[PDB]
Amino acid sequence: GAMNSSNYAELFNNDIKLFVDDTNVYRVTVHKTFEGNVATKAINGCIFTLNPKTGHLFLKIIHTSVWAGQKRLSQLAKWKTAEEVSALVRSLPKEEQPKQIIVTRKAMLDPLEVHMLDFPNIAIRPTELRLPFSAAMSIDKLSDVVMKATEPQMVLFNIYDDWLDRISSYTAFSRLTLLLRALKTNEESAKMILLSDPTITIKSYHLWPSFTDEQWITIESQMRDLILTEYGRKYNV
Amino acid sequence: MNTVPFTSAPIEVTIGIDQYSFNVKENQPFHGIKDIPIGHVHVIHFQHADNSSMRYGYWFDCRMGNFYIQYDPKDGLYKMMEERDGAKFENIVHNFKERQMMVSYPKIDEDDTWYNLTEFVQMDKIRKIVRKDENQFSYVDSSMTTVQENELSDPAHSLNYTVINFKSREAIRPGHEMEDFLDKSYYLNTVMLQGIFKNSSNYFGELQFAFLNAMFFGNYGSSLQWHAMIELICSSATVPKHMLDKLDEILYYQIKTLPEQYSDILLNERVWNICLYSSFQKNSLHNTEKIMENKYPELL
Ligand SMILES: CNC(=O)c1ccc(OC)cc1
Repeated sequence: GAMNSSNYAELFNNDIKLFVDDTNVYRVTVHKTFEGNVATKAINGCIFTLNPKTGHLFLKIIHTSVWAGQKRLSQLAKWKTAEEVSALVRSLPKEEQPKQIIVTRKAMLDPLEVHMLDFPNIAIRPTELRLPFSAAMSIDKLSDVVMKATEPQMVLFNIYDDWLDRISSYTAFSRLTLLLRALKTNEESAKMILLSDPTITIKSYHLWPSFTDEQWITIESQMRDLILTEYGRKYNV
Repeated sequence: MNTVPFTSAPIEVTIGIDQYSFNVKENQPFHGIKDIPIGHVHVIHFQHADNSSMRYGYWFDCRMGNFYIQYDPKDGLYKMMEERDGAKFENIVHNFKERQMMVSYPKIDEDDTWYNLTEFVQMDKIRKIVRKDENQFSYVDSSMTTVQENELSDPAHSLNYTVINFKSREAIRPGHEMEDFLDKSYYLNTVMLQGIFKNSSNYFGELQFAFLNAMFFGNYGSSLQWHAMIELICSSATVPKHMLDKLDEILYYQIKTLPEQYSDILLNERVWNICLYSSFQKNSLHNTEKIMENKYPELL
């Protein structure tokens, strides 16, 4: 069924699973028209499909041309997501296909279920977790590749960089969600924390800086303070 | 007019004939039902006074043979039977009429209710849904499950309704996943009407038959089938104009006939609100929408 605080560790067992987040598939900027009306201009988007055990991130870039001449784009966006996830599964060898796909928003359940009718044995599941995957666009290297795309394109990343050499996927996922939660709550301050120290750099083949174990503890603390902070500024506590 | 004689009435029972019903007391001198209109299917149904568990009954067509009811004290129910000896049957019926031991099918002559509820119900088709080929009549009861229900357990005793499943490969063409799921016209018109049923009359036949089994026996799987068949039409952008008009009439008489007190368990809130207020055909069921809003405004 649904994924929540009680069955949280199933994410890190050895059954292949993918999270799918569609919150950055259809993106627009709202602006005024010369006649003083309002219109949208779409910009490039992405499907965020993540294996939480391995860190493998299948970033499918949604180029604005896919919306051209289409109606009801927020609804099409869910079906286009489901179409691309299904295409990805079909493209993978059988032993790499997921056993479960967990969607971060319940509106994706029916579109994905319909596009995956050919895989009756893949469980399509919702979650009650409020995961911060919408902030994936705050990771500079991911935002850059999406905005520069001139055509539909799939790009593969490992969102954990080399962390799994030193920590478990449970701890790596916990770090990732804390980073993304901070970037979603105060992007400016979050990025300030991550880059305040010019001596720590981001390797060309990584997304995040090359923190030592001890420096990650400092960073993780600073991110928690930020989230508590913004929580006070928001609610006046 | 035709007659369904009863050997006797040894147990107190509420007897139904189509939309009519009457109480018979244990060992009362009741010997059947006369003046049954020829030309329609009919259903004769039973609910024991002592165990309202199991409503059960028999669909039959008097044109297809001479049928009678006889209580079976071993199996504990009123059983329909065919009498092949035609002269024996006439002689039996005539004695019971002369002695006036029969209730008269009480049709008011203005009243087209039964015709309007059964216009498309074919008796040979019913034998297809309720498989028991040695009899010309068909037994149904409250607890019988449908072939689809058994997929999700005795197959001999199942209701073989047409399987409708909106998230099935049958309902969804590869490459039209969104189109076919949001507009079920392909599934209605090509898969079901052109492929399985052959024509709308056949489609209406199962739909009407599903309702009557839901209403008379409280058969839950029949009610699911009735709502599925409604929803497939209402969720289709492209439906022949003649089918929508007839659907409106069909549903109007079904809603009109339903017991007011049974609306809570026979009517699916989601399906009806969707059908009347959100679907492609939300504006095409004027008669049904008007009777639903005036009779069951709660559900909406
Ligand atoms: C099942 N296919 C059909 O054509 C059908 C037609 C009439 C009918 O009446 C009960 C039932 C089914």
